[PDB]
Amino acid sequence: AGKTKEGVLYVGSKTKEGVVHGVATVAEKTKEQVTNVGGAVVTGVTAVAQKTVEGAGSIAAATGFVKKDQLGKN
Amino acid sequence: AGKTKEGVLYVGSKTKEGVVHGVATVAEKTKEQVTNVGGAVVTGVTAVAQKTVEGAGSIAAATGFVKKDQLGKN
Amino acid sequence: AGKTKEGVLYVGSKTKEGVVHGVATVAEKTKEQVTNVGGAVVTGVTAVAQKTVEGAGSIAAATGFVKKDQLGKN
Amino acid sequence: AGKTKEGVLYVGSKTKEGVVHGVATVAEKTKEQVTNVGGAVVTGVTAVAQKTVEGAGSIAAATGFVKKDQLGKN
Amino acid sequence: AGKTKEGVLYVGSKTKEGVVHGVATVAEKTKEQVTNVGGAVVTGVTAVAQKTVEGAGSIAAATGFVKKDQLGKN
Amino acid sequence: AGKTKEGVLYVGSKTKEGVVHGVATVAEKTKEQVTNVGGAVVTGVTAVAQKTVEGAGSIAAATGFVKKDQLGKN
Amino acid sequence: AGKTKEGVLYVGSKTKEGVVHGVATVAEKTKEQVTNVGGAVVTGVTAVAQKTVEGAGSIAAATGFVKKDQLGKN
Amino acid sequence: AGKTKEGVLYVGSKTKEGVVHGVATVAEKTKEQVTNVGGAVVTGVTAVAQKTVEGAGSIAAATGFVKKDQLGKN
Amino acid sequence: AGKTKEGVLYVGSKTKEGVVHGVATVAEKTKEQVTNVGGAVVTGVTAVAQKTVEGAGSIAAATGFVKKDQLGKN
Amino acid sequence: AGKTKEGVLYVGSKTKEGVVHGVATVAEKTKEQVTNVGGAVVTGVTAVAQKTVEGAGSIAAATGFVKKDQLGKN
Repeated sequence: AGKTKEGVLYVGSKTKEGVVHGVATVAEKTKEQVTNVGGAVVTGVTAVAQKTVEGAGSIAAATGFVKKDQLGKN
Repeated sequence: AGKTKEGVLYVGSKTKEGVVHGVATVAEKTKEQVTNVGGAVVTGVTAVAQKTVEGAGSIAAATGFVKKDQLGKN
Repeated sequence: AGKTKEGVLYVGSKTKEGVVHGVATVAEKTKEQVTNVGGAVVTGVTAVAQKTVEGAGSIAAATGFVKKDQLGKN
Repeated sequence: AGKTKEGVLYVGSKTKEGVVHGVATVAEKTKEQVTNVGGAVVTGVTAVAQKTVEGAGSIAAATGFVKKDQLGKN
Repeated sequence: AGKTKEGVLYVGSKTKEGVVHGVATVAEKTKEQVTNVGGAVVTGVTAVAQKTVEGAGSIAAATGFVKKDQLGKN
Repeated sequence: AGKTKEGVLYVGSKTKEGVVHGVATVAEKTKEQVTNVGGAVVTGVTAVAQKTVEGAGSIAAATGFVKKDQLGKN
Repeated sequence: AGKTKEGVLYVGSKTKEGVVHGVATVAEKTKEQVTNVGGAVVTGVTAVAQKTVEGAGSIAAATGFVKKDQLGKN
Repeated sequence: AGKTKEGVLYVGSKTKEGVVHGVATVAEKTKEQVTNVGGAVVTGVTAVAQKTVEGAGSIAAATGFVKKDQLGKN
Repeated sequence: AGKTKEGVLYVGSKTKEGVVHGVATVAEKTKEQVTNVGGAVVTGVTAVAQKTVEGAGSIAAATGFVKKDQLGKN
Repeated sequence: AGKTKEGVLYVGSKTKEGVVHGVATVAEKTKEQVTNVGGAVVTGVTAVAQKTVEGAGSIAAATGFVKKDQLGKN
């Protein structure tokens, strides 16, 4: 009854809607309702995962992130 | 009754809609309702996973991310 | 009753619609409803997975990502 | 009662529609409803998977991704 | 009661429509409803899978992806 | 009045005996004289030479050298 | 009046004997004279030479050297 | 009147014997004379040479040297 | 009247014997004379040479040297 | 009238014998004379040389040296 993780890199999100506008819900009229319920949003993220190494060992890594989305004249 | 992970790299998301506008739900009228329920959204993400190595070992990696989506005049 | 993963790289998402506008749901009228329910969306993502290696070992990798989608004058 | 994966690289998504506009659902009238339910969408993604190697070993890989979809004047 | 994979590379998606506009569903009138239910969409994705190798071993690979779909004046 | 080399791999040796036991040399008597004068002796040597390459490019090579000459009981 | 080298890998040695036991040399008697005059002796040596490369590029190489000459009972 | 080298890897030695037991040299009698005059002796030496590279680039190399010459019972 | 070197790796030695037991040299009798005059002796030496690189770049290398010559019972 | 070096790694030694037991040298009798005159002797030496790099850059290297020559019972 347990979990073991080593050098594991993962991204995610757990969420349960359950009822949500249910179970004896008249509702009738609803306007533009925008809610953020769970979800995994990651951008420009770097990570490094390594196991066990014996003897001489060296790790080298380089990353770069400049700008992403650009909106023109509207 | 457990899970073991080593040098594993994965991206995902778990979500349950369940009822959602159900179970005795009249609804009647609903406007543009936009909600984010679960989902995996990753962009410009780098990662490194390695196992066990014996003796001399070296790791080298390089990544670059500049701009992505561009919107013209609307 | 368990799972074992080593140097595994996968991307996905688990989601259950369940009822969703069901189970005693009149509905009647519904406007443009856009909701994000589960899904795997990954762009510009790099990863490296290796097993166990004995003796001298070296890993080299390079990736580049510049721009992607471009929208012209509308 | 378990699963074992080593150096496995796969992309996918699991989703269940279930009822969805069913089970005592009048519906009547429905507008342009667009929802994202499960699905695997990956673009510009690179990955490397290797097994166990004995003795001297070297891995070299290079990938490049510039632009993709372009929209002209509308 | 388990599955074993080694150096396996596959892309796919599992989804169940189930009822979907069924099971006591009047429907009556439905507008242009576009929903993404399951599916495998991968473009510009590269991967490498190798088994176990004894003695000296080297792996070299190179891929390139520039532009894809282009829309002219409409 | 010059030389140009690019990605050239060669092994050799330049030596001039000139006089050597000459030019007014009585000599008379000479014992087992063993001298090493110039010569190219290379064993277990590896090298890689490449020219100019445009676009994505990858190089992979592996060599091994274990034992060579063995002398039995004398 | 010059030399240009790029990514060139060569092994050699320059030596001039000139006179050596010459030019008014009686000598008379000479015992086992062993002298090392110039010469190229390289064993278990590895090297890598590459030119100019444009765009993504990766280099991978692996070499091993264990034992060489073995003398038995004399 | 000059020399230019770039990413060049070479091993050698320059030596001039000149007279050496010459030019009015009686000598008469000479015992086992052993002298080391110039020469290139390199064993278990590794080196890496690369030119100019544009864009993402990665270099990976691994070498090993254990034992070489072995003398048995004499 | 000059020399230019960039990322150049070489091993050697310059020596001039000149006269050496010459030029009005009776000598008469000489015992086992052993002198070290110039010469290049390098063992278990590693080096790395790289040129100019633009953009992301990574270098990885690993070397090992254990024991070499072994003398048995004499 | 000058020399320019950048990221250059070399090992050597300059020595001139000149006269040495010459120029009006009777000598007559000489015992086992052992003198060290110039020469390059390097063992277990590592070095790293790199040029100019623009943007993100990482360098990783690892070396090991244990024991070398072993003398048995004499």
